[PDB]
Amino acid sequence: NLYFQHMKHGRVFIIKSYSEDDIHRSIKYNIWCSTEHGNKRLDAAYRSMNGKGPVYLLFSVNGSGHFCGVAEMKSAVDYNTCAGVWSQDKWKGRFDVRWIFVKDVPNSQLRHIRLENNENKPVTNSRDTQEVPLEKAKQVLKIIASYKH
Ligand SMILES: CNc1ncnc2c1ncn2C1CC1
Ligand SMILES: [Cl-]
Ligand SMILES: [Cl-]
Repeated sequence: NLYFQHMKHGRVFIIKSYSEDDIHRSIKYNIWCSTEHGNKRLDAAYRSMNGKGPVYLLFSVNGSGHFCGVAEMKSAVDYNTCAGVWSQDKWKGRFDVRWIFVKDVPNSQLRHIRLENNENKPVTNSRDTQEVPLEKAKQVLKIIASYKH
């Protein structure tokens, strides 16, 4: 499997959700919204990528012990949208996503991948919109895709 070799235009972020309901809504309607500073990071990455490669999102519910799937950013952030569509009313705005994997991957499968841009911490100890260096992101995606147990 060498699909990901020679991929240079791609950026990958961790998405954390306190709410399982928000995960289910995102899957159903292919939309997401982050914090203000999270939206700004994702919007900048999406817009500067300019359709040259994907912005992937690695989703995990806080405290759950596993990742729950992978989606791709499919639009810029619209900051002025209906309020209160998520579990909490904190989030302002909306962007499109396309879910790629919906599958539980235990943190045990991924905790040995460490992020040089986050103090060598395990990728499983990231906060919302932590960016993942491309070479580590490829390793995470291969583990998520190949997981079956
Ligand atoms: C609809 N978006 C969201 N829903 C629930 N929690 C969120 C979130 N975006 C960031 N967080 C927290 C850091 C976990
Ligand atoms: Cl809306
Ligand atoms: Cl977080």
